[PDB]
Amino acid sequence: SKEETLEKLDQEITVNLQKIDSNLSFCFHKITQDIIPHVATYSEICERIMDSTEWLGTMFQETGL
Amino acid sequence: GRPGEKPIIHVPKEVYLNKDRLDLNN
Amino acid sequence: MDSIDEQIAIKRKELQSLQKITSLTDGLKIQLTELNEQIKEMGMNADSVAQLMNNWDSIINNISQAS
Amino acid sequence: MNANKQRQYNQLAHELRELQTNLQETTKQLDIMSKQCNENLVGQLGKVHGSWLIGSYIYYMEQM
Amino acid sequence: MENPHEQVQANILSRIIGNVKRLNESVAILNQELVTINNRNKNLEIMGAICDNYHSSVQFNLEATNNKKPPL
Repeated sequence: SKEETLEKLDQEITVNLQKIDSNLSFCFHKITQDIIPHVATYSEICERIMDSTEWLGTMFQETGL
Repeated sequence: GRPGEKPIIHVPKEVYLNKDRLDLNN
Repeated sequence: MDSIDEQIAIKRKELQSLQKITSLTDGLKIQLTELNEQIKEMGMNADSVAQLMNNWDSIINNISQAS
Repeated sequence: MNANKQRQYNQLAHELRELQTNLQETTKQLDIMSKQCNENLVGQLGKVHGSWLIGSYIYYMEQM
Repeated sequence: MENPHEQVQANILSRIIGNVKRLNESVAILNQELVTINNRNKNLEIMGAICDNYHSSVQFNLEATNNKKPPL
């Protein structure tokens, strides 16, 4: 059993490393495929808000900067 | 980045005119 | 080869380190998912604000047409 | 232990440090952009503009 | 001769290093996008500040004189 412990711990390290790899890949997929497009949509929405408020911008900037 | 038109409410003079004058002719 | 107890102790410490790494990475996953959900909520709020602000150009178009 | 394992763990530490720095930065950026969202977009712009619009709506519907 | 676990663990460690590198790249691009969007959005603080100031101005102008209309 004294030798078998080393093999058992080796197997534990292997499975743990596989778990870490899976978790990191899940994080990468989550970021790239969800957060970035959401930020892009937020940017487009902010641009639409900016577009709707251009005439206010002209009204104020023309006379008061 | 181009600035907006100083008169905000632009009268669609041209499109209305080009067809309404022909309508008046007709 | 190196005293068995030394090898086994080194492997236990690698075990416990990797166990914290595993639990922590699960925490990182759930944290990223919740952050994505929060960004979704904030983007939806921005969408609602944009929809409300969309009436202004409609008003401008109505005035221009009635002109 | 194996030299390749040594170098792999050693440069893993550096990459994780750099990732931690990037996470600090994105926390800062997200805090700022959130702030802009709740206070300026909704708290200031949306609140006042919706107040004007809905007050106008109730007034001109009272015009019935 | 060498324990095969050592070789397989070296391989998976290489994979994990590559994945962490990809994560770093993605997070860097995310930070760039956030910086750009905040810099472009900076005008909205101006717009909201002036709109809030005008709203407060009209509110106290209706307070000051007795011209504040009754609540519909």
